[PDB]
Amino acid sequence: MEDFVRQCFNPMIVELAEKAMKEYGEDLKIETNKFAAICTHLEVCFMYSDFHFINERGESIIVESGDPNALLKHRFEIIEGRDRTMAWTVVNSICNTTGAEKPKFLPDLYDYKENRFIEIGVTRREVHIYYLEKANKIKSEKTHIHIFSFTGEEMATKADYTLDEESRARIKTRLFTIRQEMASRGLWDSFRQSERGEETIEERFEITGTMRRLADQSLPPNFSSLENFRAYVDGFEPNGYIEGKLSQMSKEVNARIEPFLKTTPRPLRLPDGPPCSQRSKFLLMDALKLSIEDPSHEGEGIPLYDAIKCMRTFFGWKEPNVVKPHEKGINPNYLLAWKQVLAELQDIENEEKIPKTKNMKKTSQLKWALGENMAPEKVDFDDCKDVSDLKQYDSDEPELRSLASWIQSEFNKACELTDSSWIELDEIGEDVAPIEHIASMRRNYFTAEVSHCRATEYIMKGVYINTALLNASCAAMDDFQLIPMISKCRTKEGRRKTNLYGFIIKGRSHLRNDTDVVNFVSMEFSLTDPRLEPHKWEKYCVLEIGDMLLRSAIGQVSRPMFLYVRTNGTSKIKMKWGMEMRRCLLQSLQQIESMIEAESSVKEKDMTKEFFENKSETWPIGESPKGVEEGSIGKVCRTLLAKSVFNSLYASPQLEGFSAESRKLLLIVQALRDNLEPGTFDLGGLYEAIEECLINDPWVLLNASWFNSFLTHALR
Amino acid sequence: MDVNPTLLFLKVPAQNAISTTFPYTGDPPYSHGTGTGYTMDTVNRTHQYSEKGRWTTNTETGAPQLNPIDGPLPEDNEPSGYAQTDCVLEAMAFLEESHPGIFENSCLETMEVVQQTRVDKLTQGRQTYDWTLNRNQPAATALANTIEVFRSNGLTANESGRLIDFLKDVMESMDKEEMEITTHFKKKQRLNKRSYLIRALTLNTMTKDAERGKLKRRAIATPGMQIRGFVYFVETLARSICEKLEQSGLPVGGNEKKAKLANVVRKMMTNSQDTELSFTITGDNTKWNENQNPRMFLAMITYITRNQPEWFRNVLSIAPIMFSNKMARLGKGYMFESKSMKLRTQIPAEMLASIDLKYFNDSTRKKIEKIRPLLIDGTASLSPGMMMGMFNMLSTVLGVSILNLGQKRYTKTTYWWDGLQSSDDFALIVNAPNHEGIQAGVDRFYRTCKLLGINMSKKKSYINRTGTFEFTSFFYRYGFVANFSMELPSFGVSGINESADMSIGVTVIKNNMINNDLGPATAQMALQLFIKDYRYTYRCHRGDTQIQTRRSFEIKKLWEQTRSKAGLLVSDGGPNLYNIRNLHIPEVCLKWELMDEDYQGRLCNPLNPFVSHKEIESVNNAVMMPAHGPAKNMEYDAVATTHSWIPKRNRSILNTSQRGILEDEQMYQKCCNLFEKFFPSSSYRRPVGISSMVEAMVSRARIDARIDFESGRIKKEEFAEIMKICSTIEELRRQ
Amino acid sequence: QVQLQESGGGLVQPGGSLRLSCTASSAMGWYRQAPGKERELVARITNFADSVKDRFTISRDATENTVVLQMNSLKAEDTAVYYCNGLWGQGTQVTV
Amino acid sequence: MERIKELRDLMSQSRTREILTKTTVDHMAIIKKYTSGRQEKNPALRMKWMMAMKYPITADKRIMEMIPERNEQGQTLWSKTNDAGSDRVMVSPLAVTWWNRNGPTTSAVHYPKIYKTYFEKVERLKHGTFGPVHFRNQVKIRRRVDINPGHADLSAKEAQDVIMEVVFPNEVGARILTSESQLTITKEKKEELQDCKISPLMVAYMLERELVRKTRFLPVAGGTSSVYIEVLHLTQGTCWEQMYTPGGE
RNA sequence: GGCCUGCU
RNA sequence: AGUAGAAACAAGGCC
Repeated sequence: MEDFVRQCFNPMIVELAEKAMKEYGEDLKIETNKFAAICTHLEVCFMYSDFHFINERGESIIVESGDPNALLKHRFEIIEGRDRTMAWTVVNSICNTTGAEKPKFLPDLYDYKENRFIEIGVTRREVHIYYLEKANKIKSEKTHIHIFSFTGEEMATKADYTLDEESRARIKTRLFTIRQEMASRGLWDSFRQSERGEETIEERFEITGTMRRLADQSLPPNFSSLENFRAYVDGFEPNGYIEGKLSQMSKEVNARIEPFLKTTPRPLRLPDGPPCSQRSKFLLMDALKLSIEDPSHEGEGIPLYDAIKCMRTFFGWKEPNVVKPHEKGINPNYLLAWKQVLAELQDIENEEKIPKTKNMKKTSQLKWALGENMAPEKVDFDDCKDVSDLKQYDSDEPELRSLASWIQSEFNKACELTDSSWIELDEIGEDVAPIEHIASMRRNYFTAEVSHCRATEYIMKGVYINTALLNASCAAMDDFQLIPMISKCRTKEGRRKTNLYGFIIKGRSHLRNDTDVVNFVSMEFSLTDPRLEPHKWEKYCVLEIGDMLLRSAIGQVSRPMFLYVRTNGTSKIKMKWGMEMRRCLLQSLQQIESMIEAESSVKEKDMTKEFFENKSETWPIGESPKGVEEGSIGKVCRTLLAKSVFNSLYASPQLEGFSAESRKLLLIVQALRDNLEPGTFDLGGLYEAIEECLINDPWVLLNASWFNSFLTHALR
Repeated sequence: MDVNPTLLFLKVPAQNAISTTFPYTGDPPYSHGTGTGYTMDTVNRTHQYSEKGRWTTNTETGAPQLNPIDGPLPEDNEPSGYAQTDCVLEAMAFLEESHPGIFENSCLETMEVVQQTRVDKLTQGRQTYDWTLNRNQPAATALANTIEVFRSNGLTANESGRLIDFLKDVMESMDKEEMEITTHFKKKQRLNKRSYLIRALTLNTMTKDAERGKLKRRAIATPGMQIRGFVYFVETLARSICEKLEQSGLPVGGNEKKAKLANVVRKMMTNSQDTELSFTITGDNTKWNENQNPRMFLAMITYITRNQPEWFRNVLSIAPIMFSNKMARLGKGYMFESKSMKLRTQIPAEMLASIDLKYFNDSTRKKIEKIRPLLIDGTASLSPGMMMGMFNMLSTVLGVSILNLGQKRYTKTTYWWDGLQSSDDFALIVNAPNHEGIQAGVDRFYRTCKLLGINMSKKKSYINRTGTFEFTSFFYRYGFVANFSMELPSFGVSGINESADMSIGVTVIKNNMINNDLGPATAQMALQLFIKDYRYTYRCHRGDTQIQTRRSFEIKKLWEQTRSKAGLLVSDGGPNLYNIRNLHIPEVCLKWELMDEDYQGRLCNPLNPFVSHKEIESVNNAVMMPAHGPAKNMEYDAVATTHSWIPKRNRSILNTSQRGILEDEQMYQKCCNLFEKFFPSSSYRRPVGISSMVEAMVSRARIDARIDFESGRIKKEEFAEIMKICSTIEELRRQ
Repeated sequence: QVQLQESGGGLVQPGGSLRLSCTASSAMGWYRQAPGKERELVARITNFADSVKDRFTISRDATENTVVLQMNSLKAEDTAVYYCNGLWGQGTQVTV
Repeated sequence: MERIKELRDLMSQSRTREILTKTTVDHMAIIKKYTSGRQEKNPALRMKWMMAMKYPITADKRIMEMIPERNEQGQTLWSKTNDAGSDRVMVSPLAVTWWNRNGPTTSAVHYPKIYKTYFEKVERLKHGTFGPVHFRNQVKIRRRVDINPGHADLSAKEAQDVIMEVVFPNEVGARILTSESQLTITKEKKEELQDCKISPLMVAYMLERELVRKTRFLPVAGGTSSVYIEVLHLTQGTCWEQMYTPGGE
């Protein structure tokens, strides 16, 4: 039958009908009479629509061939011959522009004169039944319907026929051409009734070929095919198989509970080796401040001018000389770098306006100090294979180092009060609710407690230094840059003040990965002689740069004044995390506020004021040789703030591992102290897990010592 | 006196101050170089936990595979992957018996979803291993490349737009003699059957960064695109199953987890009378993923899909069949340094099979020596067990089956147990009349776990009396206690854009106040610090200050120009009006009545060249990877302002041989923008159909010109011009 | 490196007092030279010539880098040009 | 006119012609998401790192013809170098602030009508009345509650057709909404937003947010009302309760 | 010496 | 040298 559509109809219509065939997903080889019927429907749609044009009037202009002009409007514009999505697109667009009603089924054409749709259907059966059939299929329709049938008859409601009658003679001539051409073909044994509305399909997902063999190799050891295994599974029913293997399984497979008593836990062993060194990016306990007493705010001002003005406030400069060498570098380079920094600072002082940011010369001194041109050149393996020295990067456990007493004192003095306010908080919306007033009062109390704390000063120092370093690295990637360490505080009298700890020289910072390292050299003034705790300054070079006179009742001290100079490095991640050190304030004060709220849930009243003023209640916050010492809530605030600050400063994988594996043991010990009969399956394994995190970090070793002290004081 | 914060625990219980034990204020550990060492170590460890299995050689991939299932029962407490098929089938049968109709229903909804799912659902995924280029690429890019290759090779069933048809094409590709791929350096290369099989069965290995809570780094894996559809269907089934199990806690959030934990502890302890003792085990499973054999997941799913259409069973079984034969790419490689000659070199991992061992240290030398037998075409066969939690939900199903297997109806003894399982972590409440009963119950639970290939970490687990325990960093002490140290890293600028960062910060403060019991004063301090960091990050200072920045001049002139300066946004250098009462209001709407009409109009102008919206999914959704958890998405309330710009892209593609991808990106985006202008609903609802672009665009041009004349700007001259231009593009597409 | 500016010289009666100062912008001091005589040390900062002990007092402010010389009980023999040193000033006349 | 003209210009060049011809409508989404840009793992680090560069943001090409290349002192506002995989050009953040002080102005009166949810929140809070804070232990129990206070009793899909018919009336397709509540919602949001020119996508997104019901599990103590849950952070705490009555009541 | 890139 | 820690940075590539 398909030979007929090969022969007669034009290409355009046959591929339109083929795409309509693909539309609903049925195959053309099984039933083709539908293809012919609907392609004839589509053909009558065209032949009825084309050759029919309109101009600004009604009364369509009919031309056998559209002449070249703007007057190519089509009388009837076709609906079908398009995908369902576009057919409904045209339906909705016509409804929204023509203000007509939206039909629920697919029309075939639209006309302007009568501003409505045409649903053309030419069926094998006579018209006077198919018409009202499709009419009762369509609900309350104003779209006019018109149908032909092979006998040659026409019909329509309203007795309406919308265009010329010679066109309809055309239609029925086409119709009988179709008819008495099948006459030569002979199809009416099924042509009248060949489609009955079949819609059914079964989804087929068949495993075959290579993928089947893979299925045959992904079974238990004693199975040969997926078919057999699935049959076995379907036939499988529970018949007490877990019990049999449990009985047969060796009894050494057990989870015996070892009781956890007061005498069970042993102190954590600390590693032994050379004392632990300093790792901070700046001096914490041995910092010195040169000040100007200016009225500018933290960010307000220009760095270089402030630094120069602060440094001019000090008199007593001496020619620098080596006091304590780096022990691994070239100290003369550090000396020359310091003198170069001074010289270029003067050079800025001379000229017209202090630059906002200064670049330094790339001398051999800072070329060595900043580690320039030291990365091995990257080459290909095929060119370097016979080199005996060629091997992997050194990948082994870090060097072992024992704890020293300097970190303990540094933390002790990091929780001490100061003679300045190191936090100038921002603005918030004016409090409107009583709860907001309570929150503001609490916040004011904590700010009064923690602002005068060395932890806040360290927070500001780190934030400013890391912000400046990151910005300089991102801006001046190539050229070495000078950045004075600046921090602005407020005195007890209320006068604002600036403080200059020293200088940082940032080097080449072409940082691609988050782990890539930018090297800088840090110089900081101090008065602490490095000849008393040399092991804490393994990586520092310390010079003697001047003498300071601070008013004291013992005449006047006239102390020496040294310069701690070192080469340090950071990374994008480290800079970003060090510039978010202000969340240590959060951590600490959230803990304290949780304490206050928990206690106030007992007594139905806010308990902040008496906690902060009466200072009757105290918490164990340290141990003295006499015994455990307790301090007021403010001291707890400062201690927790210092702990968070040191966590942010000495952060490392060792800290995370020890924190987790020691929190586990802390929970076990707490369960013991709560009389909850705690038990363990392998306590030695937990101890070994904790002890492997303690390698060389001073902070984690101090935490381990604190944990041992807590165990000793606990378990009683 | 020496200060010691830990001594604070002598007065404050450990859980009431547990936040102090979370050093989440410093930089988390990161990996620096290759992850090849970790990948090799994981492969060797997975293969040696199942050493007593039986060896075979796949006839298709030619790789050695180790099957430990039904192997000898363990005789020691060391990790073992010798799961027994009959035991696990019985466990699943008991799970079904205790929850009748679970499998049949879940299979019904899964069948509905599979037969109505679309291909585009695969684009909604993070990095995936594209085999066309042998590298990780965004899910959409890899899917597009694979579809292009399939269409070039003759597999065009995916044009039906159905994921099931895409999987049919994927499987049909397995039986092809020779496929063709494209490489740029364009060159057409031919892949034989075995090479393509291994490229479709392989995984890409990387090192996990920003992982807090352990000293050593780990390795993670990413699968290809051929196997992700089957994984999607299997995980849909597993999620539908677990949603019907109250003992599971994987498909829920954190608060639901806490609620279920409280309910189970109350149920276990309350029902226990005075005579019965109760004990809670806070258990962690050692080597959870390395001991879960994909064959056992195949067994579980084929038991689940019993009495179901065979096509459903086949499509759900394809995934574990491929995992059982999965291969893993070793990784980036190894970098060597020579200090004598002062140079460095980078050898790819694919050379580990043949490269001499003189360059490697003792540990790496032994690892390579042990893993070499499993090396096939630069990748190692990893049949014995899963790599990194790809089947999280099925593992949770197995754990829930174990938990339910002790409902006192199967124990047949006075002791019994229950609890909650979330993959790699569990809380087990066991009750028994005497300490001997508790010991026997825990021993039998451990033994049954060892029969299913699941191991309990004795070093990271402990048992106490009920009332105090831990679960996924949630510490329960007669009621869950807030931590607030897990969410600390999320208190900074997110890094999306100005308005997005502001809204996300305020919303995070609000949420942590609601859930994590953040205090009022602490919340105010957090708001102040966040505002300070926000102003210092975006160079948007109050405007009345003299802080010179790269943006302080325009901000200051805008400040001096504005009359009601209280309406200026913090992004434009205005005062901050936020407070505890205003944390749930966008900044634009909070300052709407205070803005001057000129500034208000300039700010919220639709014609601004900065705002760009791509799809309904990416309107106000921000992907923030939370600390100590999987990547998560958040809805943030924000008004589309001129500050909603999107930041610069990487721009490093220009120096790579894969430079033509940018031209293809530009052309695809131009075509997509044209289509959207032709089809405005393209973004909100993704268009569907089987036609091509130009057909729809030209035909809609026809119709829209028509109707927009029937009322609108068009004129006959223009309408006819459009009609004949449509004809022109038609004849152009002809040729 | 340092520049030295003297002030406070002039004309004074026998038994009178006069105050010199030196603004400097190690040791600093005052020297004097009388007509036809060599330049002699007066005081430095302390150390003092025997001729001026109990009569002349030197002090130093390090903050402002200033070295005052208070001269009391002046005599005709103290008539000289007085020079600051740290480097030399220009010299300031003192006539008793 | 224009649209078909850039269509013809695209089809003029062979590569785009092939892309338009061979690519089917269904693959629309795929190729639209086809990109070499990886999703950032650490957005904060790079946002703090990119903002230190010049020209850190991106904007459409049209910015080159509305904003001058430099400001009064000569600080550059935009660059002509396009982004990696787009025709957009990289520009400095000042071009934002500049746009807010001398850029074109419009009538933003209809934004309150569009962003109905946020302005309703503001109005509800502005007329709220606070009360005394009572300090007592709060038994926070976890419950499933609806957060959206303006949901019109419609699901996502249920209101998606309404949203399309309100914004994209022609792409609705087969669906014609039956429920009369949807009829009235369509009428109201059609006549209200008849000429709003913000964007079809944002209008659809905000209509989805407003009409679609959404639910989440939260620890609550009292309240349980939709209006009382949006301020759950302000009314309920660990040991304090703040009586509050939104402006709506 | 000149120019390109900074998660590809 | 320095940062850092089971492998890396201490710029890369292209002419």
